Amino acid sequence: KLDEFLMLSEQYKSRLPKIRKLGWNRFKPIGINKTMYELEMLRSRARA
Amino acid sequence: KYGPLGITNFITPYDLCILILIHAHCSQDNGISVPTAVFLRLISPTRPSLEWNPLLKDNSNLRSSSIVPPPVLPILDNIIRILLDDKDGNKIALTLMGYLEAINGLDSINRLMMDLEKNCLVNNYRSMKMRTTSTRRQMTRASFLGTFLSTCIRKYQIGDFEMRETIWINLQNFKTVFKHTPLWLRFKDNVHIQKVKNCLLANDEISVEDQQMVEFFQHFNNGNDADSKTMNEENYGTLISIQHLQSIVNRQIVNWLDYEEQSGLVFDLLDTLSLNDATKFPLIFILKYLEAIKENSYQTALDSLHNYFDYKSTGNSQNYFHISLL
Amino acid sequence: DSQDKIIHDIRIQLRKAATELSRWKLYGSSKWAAEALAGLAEAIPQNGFGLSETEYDLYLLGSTLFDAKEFDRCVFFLKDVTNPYLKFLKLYSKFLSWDKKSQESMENILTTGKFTDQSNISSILKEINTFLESYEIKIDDDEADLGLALLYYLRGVILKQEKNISKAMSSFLKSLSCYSFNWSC
Amino acid sequence: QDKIIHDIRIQLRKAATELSRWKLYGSSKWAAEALAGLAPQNGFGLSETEYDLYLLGSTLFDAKEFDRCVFFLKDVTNPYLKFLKLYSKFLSWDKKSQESMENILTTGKFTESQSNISSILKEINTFLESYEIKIDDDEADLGLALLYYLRGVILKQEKNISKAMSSFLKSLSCYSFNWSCWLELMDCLQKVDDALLLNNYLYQNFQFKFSENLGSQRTIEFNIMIKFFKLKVFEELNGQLEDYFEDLEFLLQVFPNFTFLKAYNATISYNNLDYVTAESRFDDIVKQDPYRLNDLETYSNILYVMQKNSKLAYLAQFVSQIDRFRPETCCIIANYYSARQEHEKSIMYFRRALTLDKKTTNAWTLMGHEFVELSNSHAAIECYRRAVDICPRDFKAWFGLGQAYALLDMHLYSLYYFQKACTLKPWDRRI
Amino acid sequence: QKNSKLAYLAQFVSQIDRFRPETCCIIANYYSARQEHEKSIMYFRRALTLDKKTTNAWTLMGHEFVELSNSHAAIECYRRAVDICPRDFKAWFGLGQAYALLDMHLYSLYYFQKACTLKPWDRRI
Amino acid sequence: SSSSYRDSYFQYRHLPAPHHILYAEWNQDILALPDEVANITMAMMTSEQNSNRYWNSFHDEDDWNLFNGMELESNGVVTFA
Amino acid sequence: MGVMYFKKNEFVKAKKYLKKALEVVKDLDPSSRTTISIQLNLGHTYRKLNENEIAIKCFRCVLEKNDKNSEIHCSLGYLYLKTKKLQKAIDHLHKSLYLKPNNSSATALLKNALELNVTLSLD
Amino acid sequence: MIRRAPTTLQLSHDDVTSLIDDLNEQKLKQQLNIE
Repeated sequence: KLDEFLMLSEQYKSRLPKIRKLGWNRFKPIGINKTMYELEMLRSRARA
Repeated sequence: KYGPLGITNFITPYDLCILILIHAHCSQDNGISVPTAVFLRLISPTRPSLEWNPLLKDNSNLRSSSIVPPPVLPILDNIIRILLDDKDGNKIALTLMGYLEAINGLDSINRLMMDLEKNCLVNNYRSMKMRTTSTRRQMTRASFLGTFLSTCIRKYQIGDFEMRETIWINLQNFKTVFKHTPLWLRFKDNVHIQKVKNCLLANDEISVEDQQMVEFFQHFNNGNDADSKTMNEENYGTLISIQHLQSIVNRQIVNWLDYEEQSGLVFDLLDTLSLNDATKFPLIFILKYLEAIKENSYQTALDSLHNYFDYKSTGNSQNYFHISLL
Repeated sequence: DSQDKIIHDIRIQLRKAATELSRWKLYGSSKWAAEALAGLAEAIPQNGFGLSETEYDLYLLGSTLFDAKEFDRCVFFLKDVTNPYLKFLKLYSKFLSWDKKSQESMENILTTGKFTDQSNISSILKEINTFLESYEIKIDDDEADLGLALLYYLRGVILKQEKNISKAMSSFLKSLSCYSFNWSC
Repeated sequence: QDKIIHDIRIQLRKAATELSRWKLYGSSKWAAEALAGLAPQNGFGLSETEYDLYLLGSTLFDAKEFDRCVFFLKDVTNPYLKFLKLYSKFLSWDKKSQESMENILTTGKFTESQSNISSILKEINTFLESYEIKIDDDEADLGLALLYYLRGVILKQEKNISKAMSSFLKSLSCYSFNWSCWLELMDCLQKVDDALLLNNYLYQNFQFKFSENLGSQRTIEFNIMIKFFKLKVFEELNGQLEDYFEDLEFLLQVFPNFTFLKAYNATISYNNLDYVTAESRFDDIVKQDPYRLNDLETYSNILYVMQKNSKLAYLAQFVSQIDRFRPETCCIIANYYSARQEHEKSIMYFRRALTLDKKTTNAWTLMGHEFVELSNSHAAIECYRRAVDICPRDFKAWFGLGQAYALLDMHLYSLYYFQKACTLKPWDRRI
Repeated sequence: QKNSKLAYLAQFVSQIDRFRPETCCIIANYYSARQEHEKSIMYFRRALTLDKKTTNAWTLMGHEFVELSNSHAAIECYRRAVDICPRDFKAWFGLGQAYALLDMHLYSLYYFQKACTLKPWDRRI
Repeated sequence: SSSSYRDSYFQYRHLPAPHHILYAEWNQDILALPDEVANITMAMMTSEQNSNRYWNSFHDEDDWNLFNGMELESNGVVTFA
Repeated sequence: MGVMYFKKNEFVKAKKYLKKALEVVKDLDPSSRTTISIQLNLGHTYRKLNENEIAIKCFRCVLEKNDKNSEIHCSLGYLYLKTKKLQKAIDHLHKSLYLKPNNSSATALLKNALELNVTLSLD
Repeated sequence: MIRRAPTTLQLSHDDVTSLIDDLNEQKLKQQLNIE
């Protein structure tokens, strides 16, 4: 039997980072042709 | 103590009552330690899952080797009668009485949630011994109360502001129900309530300006009845989780099959379900089925029996058709 | 001959039926009334209300705050009015405030009803009974206005939602007897 | 006062009823509410064969069946019954007119275009050109003003602000005492030097149609809401004030216990950053009209700076108790979550409130700030941009882009955004 | 039958508005004819939420589970329909079949018997 | 301020139920176009042949025979099979 | 024929024939890709002829006829950049980049506008 | 019979780059006069 509380708890855990993860990938500002997903990629390579 | 019954996946007014007691026990400022028997009667019904097949198995594991007290209904009248019995139980009962009077708002409710998670609850015992500078008792996650409080905290961060508004509306409804009771009159004045209430109300940061209109927001919302009350949706009188409801009915059917119970109270609340909880809680149908056999009703029993096997089979992913026919 | 005379009777009445019902901000019958007149077979405005200029000012405040979805605010300003025409508007604002609130409260709830098959609603019912006794007609009289007939409609519908059948039916008959052509009734 | 206040009562009774009659909820609500603060004339040009269509049109609009109204009034030659169809036809388009990029943030789902209003504007132009009596001379009446007003707002949709002003002022000349008309005129400024130029136009070039209006109202300076026009313009942007204090006092003597004035008067204190006096002015309004919810988000905004979380939580409880789905309610609740450092959830309630109006007060900007604390720095800058497009007069919207681009390596874009906000509010020391 | 016409109606009706109880039942029918069940099942639940009085969508939602080879989910969908109003011949018949498709022939006999009383004058039942 | 006094756009009171905004995603749903998308359900180049056959069914026998393998080149010279 | 004479860099007969075309079609074709195209081409010919004055007005009337177009905005920004009105062209550039994603030439023009704004010190 | 979109041309890359270069000329020479 599927626990309605437990399943809906996982749903909240899934949707919560989704708001923070909004800006990744597709979003592109004006004046910058590269998205912030690879801003942290090159930033990771910067120190390493 | 009667009222409309509804299944809630949120903080029931009953859940905070345990939260009130655990706060007093851990704070150790008042030197009041709640007896272990009190906790085992309150938290244990909330513990998840017991399961019970209709027939083909009778009390295979449901029977407790040691006789247990009946689970407690979610009315402030019934909870106090547990604590009140002791000669010094008035001290324990008043501690819950003062706290429920101290919490006059939703922000105050949030104050209790924040206090427990930051300081009281502790991830593991390895950090327990390094927290010897704590003036309050600390609890491990794996403990009996620790696993309970973790679910309650998880059950608090899960909903939106709509969830917390329903929390405070029902508790005041839950609280004011006890006010119109003979037991409250015996505790109209107890001087110790003011002492314990003022212990937590301190550091309010304002006593001259905000409190005149702080009262106004509550009083206007509350039913002063001076004018027509602000119109709001009908609100349930009692909120119970699935697990707590499971423990009461399982105890009732076992007790019926062969510390005093309340048959009248349990039966009336179970009759006011909104027809969606019955789908989420199929065992309500069979509770009629056992009752139907008692008066030897043929047609009534069959509809309930068929009903119980329509809802149970779908929820359980395993095939249960081979069990329904026999 | 006589059919044409009937035709001549219906448009004027349906002009009246759609006028007050839309003027009193209930759309269950107002929408149907204009629909009926539109499909009627081919063959100066009419208006009247016994309102004083002092209280008629509250009507504009009451009427415009109604369709602006601020039902609760309308009740507060229209609390002290005594005219039966306005008294309906306050309680209708009061009733729909609960109906709209109840819809918001339950959206995850698909099944509606009680398994065995109030106090806030019972609050609305008392003003109806209290006001009805105080007013100096109390139906069963030739001089019975539309507003009092319209008041009985709210009393009937508020009785039905409490599952007090066999009393709302009588109230509905009294309302229809004083004023027919009310589809929502 | 004397007969001046009495003459206002009669004409305001008009503007309360015909505006409510021809389905202008916003304008009529202010006027009707103004009767209560202030200390059945019926008439229209319609025929019996055409009068049924108005009842047919009005009651379907109230039942919110928007699209059916257009079909049932397909061929109407009445001067102003045509307005209700095109007004309904306009909103029927608007509800499905959501820009793709704004919609992504508006919902988070992350998944014929505009030619309709092009036809609507042409339809209005053809009707007025072929209509019997134009706006010139003492002709025209109340209905013709609505057509020009409907024409003006459509022009603003295509960013035709220059012609939008001419249309709106033309409409106000024919019929005054219409509040919804002046609100659209506010968004047409987006500048400071034009306000005095428009002020010069009202004082010299502009003239009223005395035929429709009552006595002592054709004159610009005896008019009471021209003061309301002056109050609104000098609070959105200060600039240089002309007779602002003197005219404010006269309007305060009239209209006793008028909640909108007190809210505007109190809002002035917040714009002056006098927080202690602002709360006292806000508090008196709450006692007088507990069920008034408009501009209560400003009350939440002031409490946010003082961080009186205990009072704010009760404020959120009181507002949400009586209504749970108005834009200011979700905005106040969302503002509450900022106080609890739960910036990640405050987005959801700002998201809900934004969908309610999608043209709000500075709620787009408050949406943007919560992303900054999350370090997205890319949703916020796009979110900040939408506030610029809707209201280019918002200081916080321009400042948000400049502050965010300051964190970004490219500081070149920050100069332009800061320069525009510099002109808007030169008085700020920080900018 | 005539899917081209239904596809025309579904596109046309959805263009007016998607908030009426009906507009969410027309499209689901169009989506059911195309053997796209995981999507058609969605609109029936949607069509009922706007107005809970439309109990006719309960039986259709139950049917749309049977074609998905999901008998467990179907049983509840039919069972709610009779609990809204016991005098539903459609709900009883749809619930009786779901057991008849499985081997539980006698267990479905009661449901068929109940449906008999609703419309006795039918050859099919 | 002034928020609800302007009425120049779709507002929260223009739709009948204010709580319909909770869902607010059904507007952004692309309804399946009438004919050829029905071919993707079976699959879960072929769809275009299916639509071609469907529109090809409206021929007479002799007319279909003539067009059975018919190919038309760009300069207008015609090949008959 | 006008686009033909614009391609050969004659810039005179193209303008003459295009003006003849518009004066033929003054009354009719108010919208629908004919008046917009002809007026945009005449403005484009004027920009090439350095007669920017009539070009600003013609591009402005095309813009008020139809707002959603990246090319018209980019060309208007180019026209303003020919003169010194950077405050009124950068907004057009930003809106043009808002309408269409890449607009590489528009990006270059906007960047140069930033260096211009940086260099200048207007009050 | 249907007409497609008539041929229209926009600012090329060569001319816009030439204008960019010119803009750099008159943004390079004037500060020499200032200095």
